Amino acid sequence: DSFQVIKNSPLSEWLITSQVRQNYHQDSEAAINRQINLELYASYVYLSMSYYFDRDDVALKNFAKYFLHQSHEEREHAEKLMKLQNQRGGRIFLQDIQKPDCDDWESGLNAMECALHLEKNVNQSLLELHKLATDKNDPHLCDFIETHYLNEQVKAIKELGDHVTNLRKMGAPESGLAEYLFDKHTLG
Amino acid sequence: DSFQVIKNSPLSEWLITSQVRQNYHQDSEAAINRQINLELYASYVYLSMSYYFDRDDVALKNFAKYFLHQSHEEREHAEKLMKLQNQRGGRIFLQDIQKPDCDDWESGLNAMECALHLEKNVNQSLLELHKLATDKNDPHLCDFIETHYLNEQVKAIKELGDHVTNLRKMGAPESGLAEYLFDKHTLG
Amino acid sequence: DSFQVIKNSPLSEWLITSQVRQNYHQDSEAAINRQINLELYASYVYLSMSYYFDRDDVALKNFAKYFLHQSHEEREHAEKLMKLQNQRGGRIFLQDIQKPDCDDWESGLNAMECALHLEKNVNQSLLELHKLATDKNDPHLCDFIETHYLNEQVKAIKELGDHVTNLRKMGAPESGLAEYLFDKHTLG
Amino acid sequence: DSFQVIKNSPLSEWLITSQVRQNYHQDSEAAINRQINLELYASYVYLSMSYYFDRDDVALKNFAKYFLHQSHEEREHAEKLMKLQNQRGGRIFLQDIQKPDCDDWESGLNAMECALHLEKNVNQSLLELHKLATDKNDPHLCDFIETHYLNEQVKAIKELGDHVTNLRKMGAPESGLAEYLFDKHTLG
Amino acid sequence: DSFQVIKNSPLSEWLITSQVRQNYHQDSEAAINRQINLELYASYVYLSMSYYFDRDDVALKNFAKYFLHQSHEEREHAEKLMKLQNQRGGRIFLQDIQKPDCDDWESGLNAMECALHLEKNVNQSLLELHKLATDKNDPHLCDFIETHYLNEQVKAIKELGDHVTNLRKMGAPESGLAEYLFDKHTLG
Amino acid sequence: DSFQVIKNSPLSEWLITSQVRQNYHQDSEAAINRQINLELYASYVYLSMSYYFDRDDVALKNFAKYFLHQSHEEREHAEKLMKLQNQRGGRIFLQDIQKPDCDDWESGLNAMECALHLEKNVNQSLLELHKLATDKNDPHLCDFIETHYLNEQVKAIKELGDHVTNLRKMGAPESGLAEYLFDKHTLG
Repeated sequence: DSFQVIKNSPLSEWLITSQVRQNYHQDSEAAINRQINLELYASYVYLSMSYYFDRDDVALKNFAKYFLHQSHEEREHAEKLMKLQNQRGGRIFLQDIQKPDCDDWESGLNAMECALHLEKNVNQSLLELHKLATDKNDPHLCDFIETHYLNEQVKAIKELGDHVTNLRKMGAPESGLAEYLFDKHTLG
Repeated sequence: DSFQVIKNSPLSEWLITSQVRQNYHQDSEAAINRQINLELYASYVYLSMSYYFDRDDVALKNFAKYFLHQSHEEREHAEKLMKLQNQRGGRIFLQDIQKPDCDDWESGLNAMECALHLEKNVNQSLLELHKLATDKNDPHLCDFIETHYLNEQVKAIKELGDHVTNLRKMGAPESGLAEYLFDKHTLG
Repeated sequence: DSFQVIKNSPLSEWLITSQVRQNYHQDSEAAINRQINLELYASYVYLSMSYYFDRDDVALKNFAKYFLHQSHEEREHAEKLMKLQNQRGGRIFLQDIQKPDCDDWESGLNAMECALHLEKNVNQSLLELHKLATDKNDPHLCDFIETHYLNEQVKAIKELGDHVTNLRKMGAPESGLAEYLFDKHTLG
Repeated sequence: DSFQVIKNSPLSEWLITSQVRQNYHQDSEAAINRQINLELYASYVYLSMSYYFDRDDVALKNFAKYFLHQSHEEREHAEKLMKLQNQRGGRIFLQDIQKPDCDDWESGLNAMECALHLEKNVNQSLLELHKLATDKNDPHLCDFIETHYLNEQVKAIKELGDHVTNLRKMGAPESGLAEYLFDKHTLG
Repeated sequence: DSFQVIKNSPLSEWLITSQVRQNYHQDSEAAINRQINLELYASYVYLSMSYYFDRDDVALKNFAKYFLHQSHEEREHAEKLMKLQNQRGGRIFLQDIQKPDCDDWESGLNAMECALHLEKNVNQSLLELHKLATDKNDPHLCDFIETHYLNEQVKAIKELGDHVTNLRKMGAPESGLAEYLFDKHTLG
Repeated sequence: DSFQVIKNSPLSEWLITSQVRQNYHQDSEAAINRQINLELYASYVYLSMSYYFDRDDVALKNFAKYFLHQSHEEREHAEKLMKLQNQRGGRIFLQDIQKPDCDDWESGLNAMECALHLEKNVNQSLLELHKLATDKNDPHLCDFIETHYLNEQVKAIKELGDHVTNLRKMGAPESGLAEYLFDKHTLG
């Protein structure tokens, strides 16, 4: 996975005195830059899935609309992290954004399962960022993470699990009637 | 097909100095008259399909309403072409309108496939009209065609393809439940 | 006249058990199909006259608008007859629509006189349909004809007669001022 | 005609590096300057006709108002061309504006015929500008011409033709009653 | 200057019995025609300055808007003079409109100074027209001039003088900051 | 430049029968995929500039807001191209998005100049796409490009040129007062 390769890169590759800087360690600055890159990658993956469901031989409108909304949300998350980096007096360092691993998604159920996997990966990354913050005695960063990311990740994971369960019980992926009716009643 | 017979008729059979005529070749006048005839034929075919779905042993209301709307649109297209012919100083020449080739359509899926075929034929005819216009150095006619016909044809073809795909995946034409639910949720 | 040729065709050429059919004779079914063809022919003639008055060397706007409205009305009549055919359990059979006999109409007065002639022909056809219905003891069809066609035909004929009289007394067709004044004050 | 003398002047007499210039040939710049001069000439001619119909021994108010409106429109066209010249990075070069060829117009019909002639001349000039633009592979200029000038020229020519036809059929120029009544109904 | 050449041309070159003419001398008619030509020339000069300030390497929006408004006002003045010529029973005689003397204006201050010069020239011309009117005992013409032109000229000259003074005291033309801020605060 | 490397890559690296495909050549499909990649790159560059002007030792709010708006517009352009690719029956192929070449922008004037350069590069790419479309006789694609991209590029280039000119005349980049006042009055 590209996600793993990005996440396990050393901190020394994510760095380029400010009058506002106070109690802000270099390791935290590098970790914030890495997290920015991960958020942009997630946005790109969601965009790819959305326009997959727009093809003339797939044709499920509400799936595409749902995934496009997810993409816009991921981009907002990245911009918020950049704002924090500027607030505490660090410097932003950017990198290339990788193409998504999958090119064809093959059904609604398969795409939902891939999305669940991606969300759990993002959650694990945020938990490691939090433990790094507690190791350096930085309560402002800890409070920022707790108040803006953790409960949202938990709710998103629960929603995706519910969707997967309902699609499995209805008889997908063999039954196209199931995916048609799920597109109409749950996502519409 | 009657469409092919009409479209491959020579230009000399579609002709009957105006104070407004300027840079308007005889071949273009004849081709416009032929295109008028084709649009009226398409309107007649759509009317036939619409009232097929109104029979007591078929009974799908939203299919009939959809096809009636298509018929009215084709007639509007023909009237716009007649207005252009009068604007540039040519003379309108009319011919008989042929009866449609099919008398029974047998299901919603089959009618959708026939409609897709007819739309692609109309698009091919318009492309030949455009290349004729460019061969004679007539930019006004080229701009008229580009701005009023091409993107509409592309969108109509895409919509019909989506409809055919959804009807196939649900299990039509053997499953009447599929066509009932498609009539309710997509066309209703 | 094409109208006469269409109207005097035998009933055997206008035919292709329904769960709803009751007291509905085959001769009536064939006669309804023939009447549908006649209504479509009348619509086509009115369209031709309308766009004749749009030419740059004629240029009478209100004449053209009047005739276009008549064309739309004739098409509505045809669709109502098709609906009745489906209501009583018959089957619709379509034929070619003939081109109009006249290509140039030469003045407003001449077009009004041709329209009066066409309306009287349609009225005669409807009267024969009514007597056919009474010969077979079908009161529903008789009531349909009486309530939807006869008084409308009478009012249309009276209006056209009034128009012809006024155009003659003003000095048409030699006086263009007359036709100009009729276009402004009566049809505008 | 002064129009012909202006239009057939060589491009070398219509020219005087910008940070915004891109894909903009010198020949096109000169042709735009020439077209500006032509538009201003047309405005001046319309002004002359308008105040001719204001004289005490002619006295047709609505003719004068109509021609004054045409004059204002021509001036707006010229200002739009000057704006385009500044947008693409060329330089404006101005010349003298010639007096109109006619000093007395003698009737409403004669003035309408002269106006039709002038509009057809302007249309021919715009068509030559378009072919020049296509010879140099400049799509922005082509789109500008198509979207702002061609259909307007066509509609104006059609309207003037209709006016001339109606004035001829009523008995002008010998009948003053005809011109009096035309002023009140059509132009008013 | 072209203005001087136009203004010093003899009256015999500005002439081509009306039922309304009374107490209206030929010299006054010719002088009115000459004044019409001068007003149109002033309109053309203002148009040139306006589109000079629209260039991409000058870029001062409010200067351009101000000068365009002046151009429209000059054209209104000319139309009012033509109306008077028709009211008193004279005949309008038109001539060529000369191109402006300056092609590049080089700054806001220089353009303001040129405009002040032009307005004083127009005022001198109007004063000579008034003395001509008093020499022939024509009180209506005198009252027309006094009530529609003199106070407007005085106010315009005062405004332009104020603008020039403010631009000089701020440090123009060497300081671009001065012209930027004057564009924002005084003309905006 | 990364832009040049992306734009000069061969068409064979940008490709992976549809029921809707008609008159759509493989070369055009590959060129559309390449253009999508270029639009996403431009969005990323604008995002980088925007958050550069948010730093505590730069602190110009309206510059940052302006560049963020540009970034959102570029992303909308890319999504529109993806929609077209699906409409005509091709298949989307994605690639990595490159990091921007510049990491520090050093002033408002320098950033404006870099933006002007980038916009001219995008315009050149679109012109080559148009000539490719005309070489294959595809009028729908030509009309799409003309109606959605060319005039917008021209207006954007003109605006950026005006901004650069005004910043130079005020005395930037040495005068911080100039950039402060430009941030307040022009972008605010």
